[PDB]
Amino acid sequence: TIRGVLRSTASLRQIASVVNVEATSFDVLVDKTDMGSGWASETAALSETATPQIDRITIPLHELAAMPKASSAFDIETWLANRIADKFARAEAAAFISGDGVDKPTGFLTKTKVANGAWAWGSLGYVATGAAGDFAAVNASDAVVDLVYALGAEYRANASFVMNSKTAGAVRKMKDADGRFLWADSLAAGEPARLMGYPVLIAEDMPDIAANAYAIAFGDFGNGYTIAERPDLRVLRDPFSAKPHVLFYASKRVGGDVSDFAAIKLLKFAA
Amino acid sequence: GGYLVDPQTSETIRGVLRSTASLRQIASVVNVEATSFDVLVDKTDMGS
Amino acid sequence: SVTGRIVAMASGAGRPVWGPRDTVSLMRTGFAGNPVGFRSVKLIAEATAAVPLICPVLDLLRRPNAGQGRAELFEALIGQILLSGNGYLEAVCPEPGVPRELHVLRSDRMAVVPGADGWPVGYDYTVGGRKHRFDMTGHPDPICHIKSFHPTDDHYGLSPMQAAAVALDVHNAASAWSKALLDNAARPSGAIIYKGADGQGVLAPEQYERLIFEMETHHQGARNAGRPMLLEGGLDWKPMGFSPSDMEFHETKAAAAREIALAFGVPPMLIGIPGDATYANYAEANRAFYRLTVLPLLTRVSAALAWWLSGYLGAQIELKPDLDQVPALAVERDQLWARIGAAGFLSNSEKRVLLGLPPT
Amino acid sequence: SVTGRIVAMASGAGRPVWGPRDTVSLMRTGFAGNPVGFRSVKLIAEATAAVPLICPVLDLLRRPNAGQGRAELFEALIGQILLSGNGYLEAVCPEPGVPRELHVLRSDRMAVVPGADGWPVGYDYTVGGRKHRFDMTGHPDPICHIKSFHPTDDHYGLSPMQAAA
Repeated sequence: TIRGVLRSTASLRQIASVVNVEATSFDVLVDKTDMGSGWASETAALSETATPQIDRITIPLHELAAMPKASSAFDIETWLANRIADKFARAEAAAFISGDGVDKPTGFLTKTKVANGAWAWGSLGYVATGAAGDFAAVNASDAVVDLVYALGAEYRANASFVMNSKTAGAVRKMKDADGRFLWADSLAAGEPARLMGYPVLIAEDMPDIAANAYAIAFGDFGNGYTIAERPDLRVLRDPFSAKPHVLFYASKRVGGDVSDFAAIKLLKFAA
Repeated sequence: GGYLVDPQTSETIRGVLRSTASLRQIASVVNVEATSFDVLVDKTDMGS
Repeated sequence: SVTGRIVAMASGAGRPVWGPRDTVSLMRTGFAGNPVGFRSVKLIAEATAAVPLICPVLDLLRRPNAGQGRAELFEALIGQILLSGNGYLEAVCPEPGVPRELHVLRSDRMAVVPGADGWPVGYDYTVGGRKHRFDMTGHPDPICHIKSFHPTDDHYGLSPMQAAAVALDVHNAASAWSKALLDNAARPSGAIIYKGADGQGVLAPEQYERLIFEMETHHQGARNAGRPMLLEGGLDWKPMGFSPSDMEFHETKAAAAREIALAFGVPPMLIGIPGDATYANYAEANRAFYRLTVLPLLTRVSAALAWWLSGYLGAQIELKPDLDQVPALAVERDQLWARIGAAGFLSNSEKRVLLGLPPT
Repeated sequence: SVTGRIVAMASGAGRPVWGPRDTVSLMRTGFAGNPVGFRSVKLIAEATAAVPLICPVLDLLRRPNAGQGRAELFEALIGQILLSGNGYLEAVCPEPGVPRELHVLRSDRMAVVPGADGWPVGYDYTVGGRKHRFDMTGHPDPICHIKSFHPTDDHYGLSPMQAAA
């Protein structure tokens, strides 16, 4: 049996809202503001209090394609089908997190972030850690806990952290003034998988800790990020074009950006 | 509210209608499979 | 069981296992390609459909679905077992018991999933790039998976065509040898060699149309067979032959045409291939056919329908071949009725109970 | 039926369809030419005439016309079916019921007409350059057209001599 390198599988697919769509695009419809109702006066005109301005966000439903040429110990049809499904499960994971606008789903990091407390609708909110290189030196994890408690109590019913491996490394490297590992205290524990009472998703397409990078996200992505897709995978078992190489054609179409800008909060490693 | 409402389309993609009379109706067609066909006519008649 | 739990995690739980690569190509080259591989499956699949069964549930089997009768179902079912070693039957159950739909799912586009404990949890019907993921983590288990015996594989059958895959390619290419030999071959019935005064010399197109017209008119054809053919100076007629005339891979095709019939288990007498007389007079070879490769095959599938469909019922039902009023086994029925009918010592009711009669 | 109405207008309604070209040459080269093809038709056509029938109407069959007996009729009838896949029987009806004449029309000189709805309206007996145009737009339909089975053609038979050509 032919082996391959085992890549990361966690993909933000299982915590975001997966919607089977059949058309060319998926239009989510979110109001931007409140009703604005006031307490009425007993002798006043009292008319036209306000109306929420709605907004259509378009999931463009892009397509993803990989085209390998095939060029009896192991059987290529099953193996290449088990590799290209993995690559389509992994290459859309980068687009879900840091994809840009052109021909691919725009990830939640590329949505013009604004510091929380001055949060408006068109952006995502972040909280600063302190010094630019890493977590704060005096009190580590204060950035983590106020990232949790700067989101909103309705979305924190089912919210999760999104990191890569070597940011969860730097989280588990946090220790008290005796060096006793605030998260998973002993050297015998392991991954506790319940950071601050919330699950952790190790998604490798997140950036690592840098001068300004947003290496930790937290949110109810079921309301936040909408993955609209078509469930099938095209299989053109092509017997033409090149006699020498089969050149199988496999494509899945998928789209997605943020549906709710209040659900996702980011951790900026700066001041 | 303008994004909330979307138009209804027709049931079929319809086209401009063009004529069907083609002289195929009045000429004589043959069910043939070949690369050529050879009619056999008599330019003149025998001397009598 | 306990061994199975270890076996799963070796191949990979939750992921599809495909098995045979070429089973989509052996069908076109071995069942739509040669008549011997075609007739051998058609001889068996039309025999297992003809055998009656012994039990309600058979009312489903008589009319499974629209456009696919009782006899047409087992031709589709056994026709997948002989071709690819695996039989599949989807059941659609609007009702809880005895689901009123059966569908022979083709085994090219079906793949197994080993699951946790080694016994399967998923079957994946993959056409194009589109899947279905049938679920086996329940009690009714909506697909019966009939396996032919495979000693090396843990999830599929052996498909006798795979065992005859060399003898198919001999019989396909020896038959295509003689086709393209009759289509690419230049035999002449002679050659009029014209040397000339030199060692080489052409003849002018004036002389050459004279040479065609005396050959076209006076020498070729049945009606000019044997004209005495004056040859002047320079001309000469060398008659060519054709030294292998008959019999281009004639016995190696006929030996391979027997090994295909050997693998599916049909006798050479039933299918019509030539060969030495093994069986005598068709009372045996048809009786051998319904005893070595039909009724063992049919009692193995019917034992799986007796258990899969009983998972939809409350009470378990047996379902076996009739092995009675199947007219190829009449020589085993003459031989057993005349033995006990001539045994006059034991009384009348003592032999109705032996032959299978309702006693009186 | 409904498919037939569409089939007609493809070939051409009201115009004769001829079918086999060589059926006049397979007779001279395959039935007057070799003894094996000669005896094979004579072995069958003299066998179908010898078989009795079970029914009045058979009084017509026993004596169809002058100089052409009961056994001589089926030798002429089956002898056209084995040769050219088609059998023809003209009926002359001075009287309305049970017409007292039967004639095996040879299938070299007969041609069909598809007509409007695909099922035939005309049969054309063409000898020399002269035609007759029998009419099928009525109930008694004066020619029975016995077809051998032909899978590709819609109007004629297959004529086993064509398969052994």
